[PDB]
Amino acid sequence: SGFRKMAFPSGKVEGCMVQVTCGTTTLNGLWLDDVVYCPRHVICTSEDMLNPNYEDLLIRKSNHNFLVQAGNVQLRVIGHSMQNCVLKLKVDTANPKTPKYKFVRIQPGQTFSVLACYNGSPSGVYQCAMRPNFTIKGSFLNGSCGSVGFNIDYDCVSFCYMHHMELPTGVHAGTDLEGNFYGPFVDRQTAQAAGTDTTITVNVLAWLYAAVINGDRWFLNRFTTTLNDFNLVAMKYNYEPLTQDHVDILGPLSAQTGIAVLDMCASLKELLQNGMNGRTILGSALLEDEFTPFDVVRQCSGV
Amino acid sequence: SGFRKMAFPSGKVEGCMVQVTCGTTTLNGLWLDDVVYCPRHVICTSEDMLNPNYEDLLIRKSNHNFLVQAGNVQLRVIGHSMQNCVLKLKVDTANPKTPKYKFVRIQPGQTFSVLACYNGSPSGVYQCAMRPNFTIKGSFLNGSCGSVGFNIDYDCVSFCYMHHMELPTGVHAGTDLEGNFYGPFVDRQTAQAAGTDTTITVNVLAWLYAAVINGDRWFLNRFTTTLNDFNLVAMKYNYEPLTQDHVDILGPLSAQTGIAVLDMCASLKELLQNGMNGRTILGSALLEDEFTPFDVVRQCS
Ligand SMILES: Cc1ccccc1COc1cc(Cl)cc(-c2cc(-c3c[nH]c(=O)[nH]c3=O)cn(-c3cccnc3)c2=O)c1
Ligand SMILES: Cc1ccccc1COc1cc(Cl)cc(-c2cc(-c3c[nH]c(=O)[nH]c3=O)cn(-c3cccnc3)c2=O)c1
Repeated sequence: SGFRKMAFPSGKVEGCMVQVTCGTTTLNGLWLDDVVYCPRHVICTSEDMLNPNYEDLLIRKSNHNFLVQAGNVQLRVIGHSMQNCVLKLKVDTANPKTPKYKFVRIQPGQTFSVLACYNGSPSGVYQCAMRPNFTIKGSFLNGSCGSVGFNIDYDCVSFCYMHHMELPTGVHAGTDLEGNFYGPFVDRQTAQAAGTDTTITVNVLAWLYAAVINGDRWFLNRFTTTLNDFNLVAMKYNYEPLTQDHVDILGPLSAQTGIAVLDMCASLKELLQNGMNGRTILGSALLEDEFTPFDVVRQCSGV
Repeated sequence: SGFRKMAFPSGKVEGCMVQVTCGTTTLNGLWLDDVVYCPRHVICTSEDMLNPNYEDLLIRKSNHNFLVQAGNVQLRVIGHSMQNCVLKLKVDTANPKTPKYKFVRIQPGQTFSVLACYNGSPSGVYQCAMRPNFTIKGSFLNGSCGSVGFNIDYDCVSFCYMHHMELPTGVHAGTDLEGNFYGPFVDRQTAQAAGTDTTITVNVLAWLYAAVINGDRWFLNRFTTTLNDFNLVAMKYNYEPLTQDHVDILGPLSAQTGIAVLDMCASLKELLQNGMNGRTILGSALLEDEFTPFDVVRQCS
């Protein structure tokens, strides 16, 4: 029993974190085989930041402009190139701790684990969702750039996020590991705002199932609804639309539970229209939207 | 900026997790140097749970009755002893991944990370606190016994919790790594009510300081309070008493923010009285009590 915001075990990623310094800029790199990946803004000075020409900034640098430290040892940089917003530094020695891995780009509403790092050294791990507005509500300080987010499947690390910047509102923006930004953001110090965020409906449903699985079921009711009817309510409360795909995804949770997805939508509809106020769910006074259906299955099944 | 329930990176502990089986009973062990630590109730059958005599059950076992599996490898048990409610299995190979470590017994209100495991393999990691009633509010299923809680201030792992059992209320009980239970509990399937679960007041204060550090002050007010008057009020909400030790401990956060500890106590008294009125603090609609003063300074600056 119990339900907590749970991160993947981070051991396989901790072995890949290094420090990357170019001039006076220092941040984290991800060392896999003989390449270190990090944000391309490492090659910026404070003033470059305001309007960088990354082509020209990198044309001016050579391999010896980059210091890469794996804890105590120095990795000799023997090559460099940019892929989109990520710098790739070829080093002279392959990481003996490289895990089975692949680079994957996630959709908004998917969750992942963040290994927050400073000076190449892991300092904490926590669980995040890619918001519908493509930001993530992380916990990052200066020096955290290059920290990565990931999921684990069996024995394969799927890297999905690299940290690049904090927006003025205090939320965070980054890329996949091929350097493609999530969201309409640019790696430049210039005014930019995320769109208005929404609530990840399918994840709220998942968490309500987690509540039922844990014996918390005061919010169930005799009613059902239609996808079409529910989405009228959802749109009005800034909830993401619920799709037939979402219904299917929730299948195994409805099985594991005995509550049909459109039945649970009827409970969520009432929670939106009337609140809960008096009561809590799974120890929360808010409707939690950073657990996916699979998150719930894996935590409640012991995967 | 931002503020999350952050756990320590679990790699150093993952490399210590093994599976221990005795008869039909299987759980996790912690493999440090040439010893595997696990809950002694691994030697119980379903029929032994109501009134186990562990000394009698253990004397009937030989080393080869304990099957220890590290990944794909079977570790050979060459000896065994019982220390309080933990079993120590000596094995013939020391763990090459053993981190720098120590055992520490923690106090109520302290936080730690949990690496939840099944069959010696990690499921996930999350952050917990030792409740005032000496339970923890974990996320644990059958087979999770032997999972451990830890901190890693610097590069040394401090093991502070081993998971033993789930109470009928759905909260969890276990031991330090010397096998002494936290709280009055016993590794036996008998009734054992946990005390009232009160709120960790000093942690709630640290967390309000976290909110100020991160730029939010809406909940402060113009009042102060005596410590005595604060405690008289707060205990009516089942908040733990705040001691002068807690007040001293909050000194550093008080200094960074410019908010006297008893002025933040006044704000807390008013939050209990008023609730949030539709607002949130650090993304929560409830007052959060599983961040310590030490956690806040670690995460915020
Ligand atoms: C987006 C926006 C809009 C208006 C005004 C300002 C902005 C912000 O604009 C940028 C652009 C870029 Cl390209 C990078 C950054 C950035 C750099 C650094 C950094 C620099 N120098 C080091 O040596 N190490 C480092 O980590 C760190 N953080 C950071 C800080 C805290 C949490 N999370 C991340 C950055 O956000 C910021
Ligand atoms: C305390 C109390 C009071 C009144 C009624 C019941 C109770 C509970 O009484 C005990 C006593 C003991 Cl000594 C152990 C357990 C227990 C065993 C097992 C277990 C067994 N058999 C395996 O093969 N592997 C295993 O992990 C697993 N869980 C467990 C289950 C879920 C989460 N967390 C832990 C136990 O709580 C239970």
